[PDB]
Amino acid sequence: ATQGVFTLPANTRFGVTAFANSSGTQTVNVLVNNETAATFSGQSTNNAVIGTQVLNSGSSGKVQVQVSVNGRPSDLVSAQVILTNELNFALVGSEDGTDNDYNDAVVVINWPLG
Amino acid sequence: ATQGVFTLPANTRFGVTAFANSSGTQTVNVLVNNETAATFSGQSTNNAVIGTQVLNSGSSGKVQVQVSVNGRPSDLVSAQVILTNELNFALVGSEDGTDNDYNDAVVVINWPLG
Amino acid sequence: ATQGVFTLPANTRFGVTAFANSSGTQTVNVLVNNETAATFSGQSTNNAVIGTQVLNSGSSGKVQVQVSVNGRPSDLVSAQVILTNELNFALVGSEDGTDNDYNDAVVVINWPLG
Amino acid sequence: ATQGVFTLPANTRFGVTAFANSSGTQTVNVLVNNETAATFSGQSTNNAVIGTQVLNSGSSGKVQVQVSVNGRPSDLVSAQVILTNELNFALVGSEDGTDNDYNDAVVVINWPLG
Ligand SMILES: C[C@@H]1O[C@@H](O)[C@@H](O)[C@H](O)[C@@H]1O
Ligand SMILES: C[C@@H]1O[C@@H](O)[C@@H](O)[C@H](O)[C@@H]1O
Ligand SMILES: C[C@@H]1O[C@@H](O)[C@@H](O)[C@H](O)[C@@H]1O
Ligand SMILES: C[C@@H]1O[C@@H](O)[C@@H](O)[C@H](O)[C@@H]1O
Ligand SMILES: [Ca+2]
Ligand SMILES: [Ca+2]
Ligand SMILES: [Ca+2]
Ligand SMILES: [Ca+2]
Ligand SMILES: [Ca+2]
Ligand SMILES: [Ca+2]
Ligand SMILES: [Ca+2]
Ligand SMILES: [Ca+2]
Repeated sequence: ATQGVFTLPANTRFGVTAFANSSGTQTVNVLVNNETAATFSGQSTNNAVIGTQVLNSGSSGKVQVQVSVNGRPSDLVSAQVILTNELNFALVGSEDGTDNDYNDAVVVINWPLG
Repeated sequence: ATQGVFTLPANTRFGVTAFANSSGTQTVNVLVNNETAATFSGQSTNNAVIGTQVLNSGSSGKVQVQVSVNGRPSDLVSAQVILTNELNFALVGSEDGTDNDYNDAVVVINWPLG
Repeated sequence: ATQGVFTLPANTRFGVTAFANSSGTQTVNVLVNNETAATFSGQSTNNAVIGTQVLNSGSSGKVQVQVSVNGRPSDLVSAQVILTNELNFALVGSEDGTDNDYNDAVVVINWPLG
Repeated sequence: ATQGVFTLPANTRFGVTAFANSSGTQTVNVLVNNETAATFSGQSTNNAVIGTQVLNSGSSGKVQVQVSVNGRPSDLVSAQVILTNELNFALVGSEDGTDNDYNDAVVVINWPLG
Protein backbone atom coordinates (compact mmCIF):
# COMPACT_ATOMS: atom_id res chain seq x y z
CA ALA A 1 0.00 0.00 0.00
CA THR A 2 1.02 3.62 -0.37
CA GLN A 3 3.09 4.87 2.56
CA GLY A 4 4.36 8.24 3.71
CA VAL A 5 1.23 10.14 2.57
CA PHE A 6 -0.96 11.85 5.16
CA THR A 7 -3.99 14.13 5.03
CA LEU A 8 -3.82 16.87 7.64
CA PRO A 9 -6.52 19.42 8.36
CA ALA A 10 -6.13 22.33 5.97
CA ASN A 11 -4.15 25.45 6.84
CA THR A 12 -2.72 23.88 9.98
CA ARG A 13 0.78 24.21 11.38
CA PHE A 14 2.59 20.95 11.97
CA GLY A 15 6.02 19.84 13.06
CA VAL A 16 8.23 17.55 11.02
CA THR A 17 11.38 15.99 12.49
CA ALA A 18 13.85 13.58 10.90
CA PHE A 19 16.33 11.21 12.57
CA ALA A 20 19.16 9.26 10.90
CA ASN A 21 20.39 5.73 11.67
CA SER A 22 22.49 4.42 8.77
CA SER A 23 25.94 4.49 7.19
CA GLY A 24 24.36 6.32 4.24
CA THR A 25 23.64 10.02 4.09
CA GLN A 26 19.87 10.41 4.25
CA THR A 27 17.95 13.01 2.25
CA VAL A 28 14.44 13.70 3.55
CA ASN A 29 12.06 15.81 1.46
CA VAL A 30 8.74 16.89 2.91
CA LEU A 31 6.12 17.84 0.32
CA VAL A 32 3.03 19.93 0.96
CA ASN A 33 0.47 19.86 -1.87
CA ASN A 34 3.06 18.06 -4.01
CA GLU A 35 5.78 20.73 -3.67
CA THR A 36 8.84 20.42 -1.47
CA ALA A 37 8.49 22.51 1.68
CA ALA A 38 11.43 21.23 3.73
CA THR A 39 14.59 19.24 3.06
CA PHE A 40 17.06 17.70 5.51
CA SER A 41 20.27 15.73 4.86
CA GLY A 42 22.78 13.99 7.07
CA GLN A 43 24.50 10.85 8.25
CA SER A 44 24.30 9.38 11.74
CA THR A 45 24.13 6.02 13.44
CA ASN A 46 23.17 7.75 16.72
CA ASN A 47 19.69 9.09 15.88
CA ALA A 48 20.83 12.61 15.09
CA VAL A 49 18.04 15.08 14.39
CA ILE A 50 18.99 15.90 10.81
CA GLY A 51 16.18 18.44 10.71
CA THR A 52 13.12 19.77 12.51
CA GLN A 53 10.83 22.46 11.15
CA VAL A 54 7.34 23.92 11.38
CA LEU A 55 5.33 23.78 8.15
CA ASN A 56 1.79 24.68 7.14
CA SER A 57 -0.44 22.04 5.58
CA GLY A 58 -1.95 24.62 3.21
CA SER A 59 -5.26 24.53 1.42
CA SER A 60 -5.05 20.83 0.48
CA GLY A 61 -3.70 19.33 3.71
CA LYS A 62 -1.65 16.88 1.62
CA VAL A 63 1.68 16.00 3.27
CA GLN A 64 4.12 13.48 1.81
CA VAL A 65 7.51 12.29 3.05
CA GLN A 66 10.17 11.06 0.62
CA VAL A 67 13.52 9.58 1.66
CA SER A 68 16.50 8.84 -0.56
CA VAL A 69 20.22 8.14 -0.33
CA ASN A 70 22.19 9.93 -3.10
CA GLY A 71 19.05 9.92 -5.22
CA ARG A 72 18.03 6.29 -4.63
CA PRO A 73 14.55 6.14 -3.00
CA SER A 74 14.25 4.26 0.25
CA ASP A 75 11.32 1.96 0.93
CA LEU A 76 8.82 3.55 3.34
CA VAL A 77 6.55 2.36 6.13
CA SER A 78 4.08 4.62 7.92
CA ALA A 79 1.00 5.00 10.09
CA GLN A 80 -0.88 7.66 12.05
CA VAL A 81 -1.92 7.52 15.70
CA ILE A 82 -4.29 9.82 17.58
CA LEU A 83 -4.18 10.12 21.37
CA THR A 84 -7.15 11.32 23.48
CA ASN A 85 -8.98 12.15 20.23
CA GLU A 86 -6.84 15.31 19.94
CA LEU A 87 -3.09 14.70 19.54
CA ASN A 88 -1.85 13.44 16.17
CA PHE A 89 1.35 11.69 15.12
CA ALA A 90 2.18 10.69 11.55
CA LEU A 91 5.07 8.25 11.62
CA VAL A 92 7.50 7.19 8.88
CA GLY A 93 10.29 4.66 8.76
CA SER A 94 12.53 3.96 5.80
CA GLU A 95 14.93 1.28 4.62
CA ASP A 96 17.96 2.06 2.43
CA GLY A 97 19.48 -1.42 2.44
CA THR A 98 18.89 -5.05 3.26
CA ASP A 99 18.59 -5.39 7.05
CA ASN A 100 14.99 -4.11 7.28
CA ASP A 101 15.48 -2.17 10.48
CA TYR A 102 13.45 0.61 8.78
CA ASN A 103 15.14 3.25 10.96
CA ASP A 104 17.58 4.59 8.37
CA ALA A 105 15.61 7.80 8.27
CA VAL A 106 12.75 8.11 10.78
CA VAL A 107 10.29 10.97 10.35
CA VAL A 108 7.72 12.17 12.89
CA ILE A 109 4.99 14.66 12.02
CA ASN A 110 3.00 16.11 14.93
CA TRP A 111 -0.01 18.39 15.19
CA PRO A 112 -1.54 20.54 16.45
CA LEU A 113 1.13 22.95 17.62
CA GLY A 114 1.00 25.94 19.94
CA ALA B 1 -4.54 4.08 33.47
CA THR B 2 -0.82 4.62 33.87
CA GLN B 3 0.70 6.52 30.98
CA GLY B 4 4.25 7.35 29.89
CA VAL B 5 5.67 3.97 30.97
CA PHE B 6 7.20 1.66 28.38
CA THR B 7 8.95 -1.70 28.40
CA LEU B 8 11.78 -1.67 25.89
CA PRO B 9 13.95 -4.67 25.06
CA ALA B 10 16.67 -4.90 27.69
CA ASN B 11 20.06 -3.30 27.15
CA THR B 12 18.91 -1.46 24.02
CA ARG B 13 19.82 2.03 22.95
CA PHE B 14 16.91 4.35 22.21
CA GLY B 15 16.39 7.95 21.24
CA VAL B 16 14.34 10.37 23.29
CA THR B 17 13.33 13.80 21.97
CA ALA B 18 11.02 16.43 23.48
CA PHE B 19 9.12 19.30 21.90
CA ALA B 20 7.36 22.23 23.61
CA ASN B 21 4.05 23.92 22.73
CA SER B 22 2.95 26.08 25.68
CA SER B 23 3.33 29.39 27.48
CA GLY B 24 4.95 27.48 30.31
CA THR B 25 8.44 26.09 30.63
CA GLN B 26 8.37 22.30 30.31
CA THR B 27 10.63 20.08 32.42
CA VAL B 28 10.78 16.53 31.03
CA ASN B 29 12.35 13.75 33.09
CA VAL B 30 13.25 10.42 31.52
CA LEU B 31 13.70 7.56 33.99
CA VAL B 32 15.47 4.27 33.27
CA ASN B 33 15.03 1.58 35.93
CA ASN B 34 13.28 4.11 38.17
CA GLU B 35 16.24 6.53 38.20
CA THR B 36 16.42 9.83 36.33
CA ALA B 37 18.57 9.31 33.24
CA ALA B 38 17.94 12.56 31.36
CA THR B 39 16.25 15.90 32.00
CA PHE B 40 15.22 18.39 29.34
CA SER B 41 13.73 21.83 29.83
CA GLY B 42 12.67 24.75 27.69
CA GLN B 43 9.84 26.95 26.51
CA SER B 44 8.30 27.26 23.07
CA THR B 45 4.91 27.76 21.42
CA ASN B 46 6.43 26.64 18.09
CA ASN B 47 7.31 22.98 18.68
CA ALA B 48 10.98 23.67 19.42
CA VAL B 49 13.09 20.68 20.39
CA ILE B 50 13.91 21.22 24.06
CA GLY B 51 16.14 18.15 24.25
CA THR B 52 17.29 15.05 22.44
CA GLN B 53 19.58 12.24 23.59
CA VAL B 54 20.51 8.58 23.21
CA LEU B 55 19.98 6.42 26.30
CA ASN B 56 20.24 2.71 27.12
CA SER B 57 17.12 0.88 28.40
CA GLY B 58 19.31 -1.09 30.82
CA SER B 59 18.82 -4.48 32.37
CA SER B 60 15.07 -4.12 33.04
CA GLY B 61 14.08 -2.17 29.93
CA LYS B 62 11.77 0.10 31.95
CA VAL B 63 11.55 3.64 30.62
CA GLN B 64 9.26 6.31 32.04
CA VAL B 65 8.54 9.89 30.98
CA GLN B 66 7.31 12.54 33.42
CA VAL B 67 6.56 16.19 32.69
CA SER B 68 6.27 19.11 35.11
CA VAL B 69 5.20 22.69 34.36
CA ASN B 70 4.90 25.73 36.63
CA GLY B 71 5.13 23.58 39.72
CA ARG B 72 2.79 20.71 38.85
CA PRO B 73 2.91 17.39 37.01
CA SER B 74 1.22 17.41 33.65
CA ASP B 75 -1.38 14.80 32.77
CA LEU B 76 0.03 12.31 30.27
CA VAL B 77 -1.29 10.36 27.30
CA SER B 78 0.81 7.73 25.54
CA ALA B 79 0.95 4.70 23.28
CA GLN B 80 3.51 2.51 21.50
CA VAL B 81 3.36 1.82 17.75
CA ILE B 82 5.38 -0.76 15.83
CA LEU B 83 5.78 -0.55 12.05
CA THR B 84 6.68 -3.58 9.85
CA ASN B 85 7.38 -5.51 13.07
CA GLU B 86 10.71 -3.66 13.36
CA LEU B 87 10.44 0.08 14.04
CA ASN B 88 9.19 1.19 17.48
CA PHE B 89 7.76 4.50 18.63
CA ALA B 90 6.79 5.27 22.23
CA LEU B 91 4.80 8.50 22.12
CA VAL B 92 3.83 10.86 24.94
CA GLY B 93 1.64 13.93 25.04
CA SER B 94 1.06 16.05 28.09
CA GLU B 95 -1.35 18.72 29.30
CA ASP B 96 -0.24 21.50 31.63
CA GLY B 97 -3.45 23.50 31.65
CA THR B 98 -7.10 23.47 30.70
CA ASP B 99 -7.37 23.40 26.89
CA ASN B 100 -6.62 19.66 26.54
CA ASP B 101 -4.46 19.97 23.45
CA TYR B 102 -2.01 17.53 25.11
CA ASN B 103 0.90 18.97 23.10
CA ASP B 104 2.46 21.09 25.81
CA ALA B 105 5.39 18.74 25.98
CA VAL B 106 5.48 16.03 23.30
CA VAL B 107 8.02 13.23 23.77
CA VAL B 108 9.09 10.76 21.10
CA ILE B 109 11.07 7.64 22.00
CA ASN B 110 12.30 5.52 19.11
CA TRP B 111 14.24 2.29 18.76
CA PRO B 112 16.23 0.48 17.55
CA LEU B 113 19.00 2.87 16.63
CA GLY B 114 22.00 2.38 14.36
CA ALA C 1 -7.05 12.28 29.86
CA THR C 2 -10.46 11.41 28.48
CA GLN C 3 -10.52 7.97 26.89
CA GLY C 4 -13.02 6.05 24.80
CA VAL C 5 -14.28 9.10 22.84
CA PHE C 6 -13.72 9.25 19.09
CA THR C 7 -14.67 11.62 16.28
CA LEU C 8 -15.74 9.54 13.30
CA PRO C 9 -16.71 10.82 9.86
CA ALA C 10 -20.26 12.10 10.00
CA ASN C 11 -23.13 9.96 8.73
CA THR C 12 -20.85 6.96 8.21
CA ARG C 13 -21.22 3.30 9.05
CA PHE C 14 -18.74 1.70 11.43
CA GLY C 15 -18.27 -1.67 13.05
CA VAL C 16 -18.06 -2.08 16.81
CA THR C 17 -16.93 -5.36 18.35
CA ALA C 18 -16.40 -6.29 21.99
CA PHE C 19 -14.33 -9.06 23.59
CA ALA C 20 -14.41 -10.25 27.20
CA ASN C 21 -11.46 -11.39 29.35
CA SER C 22 -12.47 -11.36 33.03
CA SER C 23 -14.22 -13.31 35.75
CA GLY C 24 -16.69 -10.42 35.90
CA THR C 25 -19.62 -10.01 33.54
CA GLN C 26 -18.88 -7.07 31.26
CA THR C 27 -21.42 -4.58 29.95
CA VAL C 28 -20.28 -2.48 27.01
CA ASN C 29 -22.28 0.56 25.95
CA VAL C 30 -21.73 2.36 22.68
CA LEU C 31 -23.07 5.92 22.54
CA VAL C 32 -23.62 7.81 19.29
CA ASN C 33 -24.20 11.54 19.77
CA ASN C 34 -24.47 10.90 23.51
CA GLU C 35 -27.28 8.31 23.28
CA THR C 36 -26.91 4.55 23.72
CA ALA C 37 -26.89 2.85 20.32
CA ALA C 38 -25.68 -0.63 21.28
CA THR C 39 -25.17 -2.68 24.42
CA PHE C 40 -23.26 -5.96 24.69
CA SER C 41 -22.64 -8.18 27.70
CA GLY C 42 -21.01 -11.47 28.59
CA GLN C 43 -18.52 -13.32 30.77
CA SER C 44 -15.43 -15.03 29.38
CA THR C 45 -11.74 -15.43 30.18
CA ASN C 46 -11.07 -16.52 26.59
CA ASN C 47 -11.86 -13.50 24.43
CA ALA C 48 -15.52 -14.25 23.66
CA VAL C 49 -16.95 -11.84 21.07
CA ILE C 50 -19.85 -10.72 23.25
CA GLY C 51 -21.12 -8.51 20.47
CA THR C 52 -20.50 -7.05 17.05
CA GLN C 53 -22.73 -4.53 15.31
CA VAL C 54 -22.81 -2.04 12.46
CA LEU C 55 -23.90 1.46 13.48
CA ASN C 56 -24.07 4.86 11.81
CA SER C 57 -22.06 7.68 13.38
CA GLY C 58 -24.85 10.19 12.79
CA SER C 59 -24.74 13.87 12.11
CA SER C 60 -22.00 14.68 14.64
CA GLY C 61 -19.77 11.64 14.23
CA LYS C 62 -19.26 11.42 18.01
CA VAL C 63 -18.85 7.87 19.29
CA GLN C 64 -18.16 6.94 22.91
CA VAL C 65 -17.53 3.59 24.57
CA GLN C 66 -18.27 2.92 28.24
CA VAL C 67 -17.78 -0.31 30.16
CA SER C 68 -19.34 -1.36 33.47
CA VAL C 69 -18.87 -4.41 35.67
CA ASN C 70 -21.18 -5.14 38.63
CA GLY C 71 -22.65 -1.67 38.08
CA ARG C 72 -19.26 0.02 38.44
CA PRO C 73 -17.57 1.89 35.56
CA SER C 74 -14.31 0.37 34.40
CA ASP C 75 -11.26 2.53 33.76
CA LEU C 76 -10.61 2.98 30.05
CA VAL C 77 -7.62 3.27 27.76
CA SER C 78 -7.87 4.08 24.06
CA ALA C 79 -6.24 5.33 20.87
CA GLN C 80 -6.96 5.55 17.15
CA VAL C 81 -4.64 4.24 14.41
CA ILE C 82 -4.87 4.93 10.68
CA LEU C 83 -3.23 2.66 8.08
CA THR C 84 -2.33 3.82 4.53
CA ASN C 85 -4.12 7.12 5.25
CA GLU C 86 -7.47 5.38 4.78
CA LEU C 87 -8.21 2.50 7.19
CA ASN C 88 -9.24 3.44 10.72
CA PHE C 89 -9.29 1.63 14.04
CA ALA C 90 -10.49 3.06 17.35
CA LEU C 91 -9.24 0.84 20.15
CA VAL C 92 -10.44 0.56 23.74
CA GLY C 93 -9.26 -1.44 26.70
CA SER C 94 -10.85 -1.47 30.13
CA GLU C 95 -9.92 -2.54 33.64
CA ASP C 96 -12.43 -3.82 36.19
CA GLY C 97 -9.99 -4.84 38.92
CA THR C 98 -6.45 -4.63 40.19
CA ASP C 99 -4.16 -6.44 37.73
CA ASN C 100 -4.04 -3.67 35.10
CA ASP C 101 -4.27 -5.99 32.13
CA TYR C 102 -6.88 -3.61 30.60
CA ASN C 103 -8.35 -6.48 28.57
CA ASP C 104 -11.43 -7.12 30.69
CA ALA C 105 -13.56 -5.73 27.92
CA VAL C 106 -11.72 -4.86 24.70
CA VAL C 107 -13.59 -2.85 22.08
CA VAL C 108 -12.57 -2.33 18.46
CA ILE C 109 -14.30 0.20 16.20
CA ASN C 110 -13.43 -0.01 12.50
CA TRP C 111 -14.30 2.15 9.53
CA PRO C 112 -14.98 2.66 6.69
CA LEU C 113 -17.08 -0.37 5.78
CA GLY C 114 -18.32 -1.84 2.52
CA ALA D 1 7.85 -3.41 3.40
CA THR D 2 6.64 -6.73 4.71
CA GLN D 3 3.20 -6.51 6.33
CA GLY D 4 1.00 -8.85 8.37
CA VAL D 5 3.91 -10.33 10.38
CA PHE D 6 4.03 -9.84 14.14
CA THR D 7 6.24 -11.00 17.00
CA LEU D 8 4.16 -11.95 20.02
CA PRO D 9 5.56 -13.14 23.33
CA ALA D 10 6.34 -16.83 23.09
CA ASN D 11 3.81 -19.45 24.13
CA THR D 12 1.03 -16.88 24.58
CA ARG D 13 -2.66 -17.18 23.73
CA PHE D 14 -4.03 -14.50 21.44
CA GLY D 15 -7.36 -13.75 19.78
CA VAL D 16 -7.74 -13.41 16.02
CA THR D 17 -10.93 -12.09 14.41
CA ALA D 18 -11.64 -11.35 10.76
CA PHE D 19 -14.26 -9.11 9.13
CA ALA D 20 -15.24 -8.84 5.45
CA ASN D 21 -16.11 -5.76 3.38
CA SER D 22 -16.02 -6.71 -0.31
CA SER D 23 -17.94 -8.33 -3.13
CA GLY D 24 -15.21 -10.98 -3.17
CA THR D 25 -15.07 -14.02 -0.93
CA GLN D 26 -12.19 -13.52 1.51
CA THR D 27 -9.86 -16.27 2.67
CA VAL D 28 -7.80 -15.36 5.74
CA ASN D 29 -4.96 -17.62 6.82
CA VAL D 30 -3.28 -17.23 10.19
CA LEU D 31 0.14 -18.85 10.50
CA VAL D 32 1.94 -19.78 13.70
CA ASN D 33 5.29 -21.53 13.58
CA ASN D 34 5.13 -20.63 9.82
CA GLU D 35 2.29 -23.15 9.39
CA THR D 36 -1.39 -22.42 8.94
CA ALA D 37 -3.13 -22.58 12.31
CA ALA D 38 -6.53 -21.11 11.41
CA THR D 39 -8.35 -20.26 8.21
CA PHE D 40 -11.49 -18.16 7.89
CA SER D 41 -13.54 -17.61 4.75
CA GLY D 42 -16.66 -15.63 3.99
CA GLN D 43 -18.24 -12.82 2.02
CA SER D 44 -19.86 -9.65 3.30
CA THR D 45 -20.15 -5.98 2.41
CA ASN D 46 -21.41 -5.30 5.96
CA ASN D 47 -18.36 -6.06 8.12
CA ALA D 48 -19.56 -9.53 9.08
CA VAL D 49 -17.31 -11.55 11.35
CA ILE D 50 -16.09 -14.36 9.12
CA GLY D 51 -14.21 -16.04 11.95
CA THR D 52 -12.79 -15.71 15.44
CA GLN D 53 -10.44 -18.05 17.27
CA VAL D 54 -7.88 -18.24 20.05
CA LEU D 55 -4.41 -19.54 19.12
CA ASN D 56 -1.08 -20.03 20.87
CA SER D 57 1.87 -18.06 19.52
CA GLY D 58 4.22 -21.02 20.05
CA SER D 59 7.93 -21.12 20.76
CA SER D 60 8.91 -18.39 18.26
CA GLY D 61 5.99 -16.05 18.85
CA LYS D 62 5.81 -15.38 15.09
CA VAL D 63 2.28 -14.79 13.80
CA GLN D 64 1.50 -14.07 10.16
CA VAL D 65 -1.73 -13.10 8.44
CA GLN D 66 -2.30 -13.74 4.72
CA VAL D 67 -5.42 -12.86 2.73
CA SER D 68 -6.50 -14.00 -0.72
CA VAL D 69 -9.60 -13.77 -2.90
CA ASN D 70 -10.19 -16.68 -5.30
CA GLY D 71 -6.49 -17.56 -5.04
CA ARG D 72 -5.19 -14.08 -5.73
CA PRO D 73 -3.21 -12.67 -2.77
CA SER D 74 -4.48 -9.35 -1.43
CA ASP D 75 -2.12 -6.49 -0.66
CA LEU D 76 -1.72 -6.01 3.10
CA VAL D 77 -1.30 -3.11 5.50
CA SER D 78 -0.60 -3.58 9.20
CA ALA D 79 0.71 -2.18 12.46
CA GLN D 80 0.87 -3.03 16.16
CA VAL D 81 -0.35 -0.71 18.93
CA ILE D 82 0.21 -1.09 22.67
CA LEU D 83 -1.98 0.73 25.21
CA THR D 84 -0.88 1.41 28.81
CA ASN D 85 2.17 -0.78 28.19
CA GLU D 86 -0.03 -3.87 28.57
CA LEU D 87 -2.78 -4.23 25.92
CA ASN D 88 -1.66 -5.26 22.43
CA PHE D 89 -3.39 -5.00 19.08
CA ALA D 90 -1.98 -6.30 15.80
CA LEU D 91 -4.08 -4.87 12.99
CA VAL D 92 -4.32 -5.90 9.34
CA GLY D 93 -6.17 -4.47 6.39
CA SER D 94 -6.17 -5.88 2.89
CA GLU D 95 -7.08 -4.78 -0.62
CA ASP D 96 -8.45 -7.13 -3.29
CA GLY D 97 -9.28 -4.56 -5.95
CA THR D 98 -8.70 -1.00 -7.08
CA ASP D 99 -10.42 1.36 -4.61
CA ASN D 100 -7.71 1.07 -1.94
CA ASP D 101 -10.14 1.07 0.98
CA TYR D 102 -8.02 -1.75 2.48
CA ASN D 103 -11.04 -3.09 4.41
CA ASP D 104 -11.83 -6.04 2.17
CA ALA D 105 -10.69 -8.35 4.92
CA VAL D 106 -9.84 -6.71 8.25
CA VAL D 107 -8.03 -8.80 10.84
CA VAL D 108 -7.65 -7.93 14.53
CA ILE D 109 -5.21 -9.82 16.77
CA ASN D 110 -5.33 -9.04 20.48
CA TRP D 111 -3.35 -10.17 23.50
CA PRO D 112 -2.98 -10.98 26.30
CA LEU D 113 -6.20 -12.81 27.05
CA GLY D 114 -7.67 -13.94 30.35
C1 LIG E 1 25.02 0.93 9.54
C2 LIG E 1 24.01 0.34 8.58
O1 LIG E 1 23.85 1.22 7.48
C3 LIG E 1 22.97 0.77 6.48
O2 LIG E 1 23.37 -0.47 5.93
C4 LIG E 1 21.56 0.59 7.09
O3 LIG E 1 20.60 0.11 6.13
C5 LIG E 1 21.62 -0.37 8.23
O4 LIG E 1 20.32 -0.44 8.83
C6 LIG E 1 22.61 0.09 9.27
O5 LIG E 1 22.13 1.28 9.84
C1 LIG F 1 -0.17 28.96 24.84
C2 LIG F 1 -0.94 28.00 25.72
O1 LIG F 1 -0.12 27.71 26.87
C3 LIG F 1 -0.72 26.86 27.83
O2 LIG F 1 -1.93 27.39 28.32
C4 LIG F 1 -1.04 25.53 27.15
O3 LIG F 1 -1.69 24.60 28.05
C5 LIG F 1 -1.96 25.76 25.97
O4 LIG F 1 -2.17 24.50 25.32
C6 LIG F 1 -1.32 26.72 24.98
O5 LIG F 1 -0.19 26.06 24.44
C1 LIG G 1 -9.84 -13.54 35.79
C2 LIG G 1 -9.57 -12.12 36.21
O1 LIG G 1 -10.84 -11.45 36.35
C3 LIG G 1 -10.74 -10.12 36.81
O2 LIG G 1 -10.13 -10.01 38.07
C4 LIG G 1 -9.92 -9.30 35.82
O3 LIG G 1 -9.74 -7.93 36.22
C5 LIG G 1 -8.55 -9.93 35.65
O4 LIG G 1 -7.84 -9.21 34.65
C6 LIG G 1 -8.66 -11.38 35.22
O5 LIG G 1 -9.20 -11.38 33.90
C1 LIG H 1 -17.98 -3.90 -3.06
C2 LIG H 1 -16.53 -3.69 -3.42
O1 LIG H 1 -15.91 -5.00 -3.60
C3 LIG H 1 -14.56 -4.97 -4.00
O2 LIG H 1 -14.39 -4.29 -5.24
C4 LIG H 1 -13.74 -4.21 -2.96
O3 LIG H 1 -12.35 -4.12 -3.31
C5 LIG H 1 -14.28 -2.83 -2.78
O4 LIG H 1 -13.54 -2.17 -1.74
C6 LIG H 1 -15.76 -2.87 -2.38
O5 LIG H 1 -15.83 -3.46 -1.08
CA1 LIG I 1 18.42 -0.39 7.28
CA1 LIG J 1 19.68 1.48 10.27
CA1 LIG K 1 -2.42 22.54 26.79
CA1 LIG L 1 -0.29 23.66 23.92
CA1 LIG M 1 -8.13 -6.76 34.66
CA1 LIG N 1 -8.49 -9.65 32.30
CA1 LIG O 1 -11.13 -2.65 -1.68
CA1 LIG P 1 -14.08 -2.85 0.59
